[PDB]
Amino acid sequence: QQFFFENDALGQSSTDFATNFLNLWDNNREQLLNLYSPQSQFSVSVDSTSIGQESINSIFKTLPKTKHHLQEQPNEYSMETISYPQINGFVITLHGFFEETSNNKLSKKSFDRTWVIVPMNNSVIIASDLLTVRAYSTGAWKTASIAIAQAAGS
Amino acid sequence: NQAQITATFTKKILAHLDDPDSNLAQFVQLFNPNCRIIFNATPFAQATVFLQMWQNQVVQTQHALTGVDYHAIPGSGTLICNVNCKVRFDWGPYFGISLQLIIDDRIFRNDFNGVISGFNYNMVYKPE
Ligand SMILES: [Hg+2]
Repeated sequence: QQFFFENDALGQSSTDFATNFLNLWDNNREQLLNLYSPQSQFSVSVDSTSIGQESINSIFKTLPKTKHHLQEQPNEYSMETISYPQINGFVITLHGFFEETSNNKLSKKSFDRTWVIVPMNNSVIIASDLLTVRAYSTGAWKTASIAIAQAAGS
Repeated sequence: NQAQITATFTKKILAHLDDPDSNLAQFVQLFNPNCRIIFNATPFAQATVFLQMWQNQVVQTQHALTGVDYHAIPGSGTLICNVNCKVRFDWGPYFGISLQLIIDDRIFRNDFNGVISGFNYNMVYKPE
């Protein structure tokens, strides 16, 4: 329920969500499976520059350990949230970078992850999780404002 | 199978954003009468207003697919695409664009009239 999702006009829920998700994604991905259902779907890809808690868990354990800096370096990420009327849910997309660890070294990497969420049980179920990892680069969205660049449509 | 159908339509869409001919009307026909569109952080309730802004304000563009994922969500009766492109404007350097789209199944059954209900278009990166 720490993933309780309200659709506040302030975009705070979208931020809590992304924060709590990544945190666990960085320290305890296993705990994220609760948010996935038998019919949930996950996919990753890499830019020229999996279904059900199990399969999804599988590759989750595969994917390299990481470290995001959403709360410390907010400005380094942008976010849009749109309603998904058809499933009485929402789509949250987060653009930014994280620190990637196979040559045992730490490299920066940009990405765009899109979570399709359907609020429920004072929480949410992730219907779709589309991750696109790409060559690190500075977000073409930054401003003097030290904070996530938000946008919401509905 | 279904794979292709999508990636192609994805392109069709990109094709339109690239076509300068203010003759556009059938493009707007890809969006139904109830939307959700964001462009570079800017919302638009009507694909009309948006496309108007585009043809009227945006410059000549050149889009190139470089990643296209998607999930068809069960019961929803639609699917969602996680697209990636680069773009040029006059032709200059390449910019990075991230694009999510919510589209209707119907397309898989060749139906193209107003199937775009989700349009999240955002530039993620630019020249070095
Ligand atoms: Hg619309």
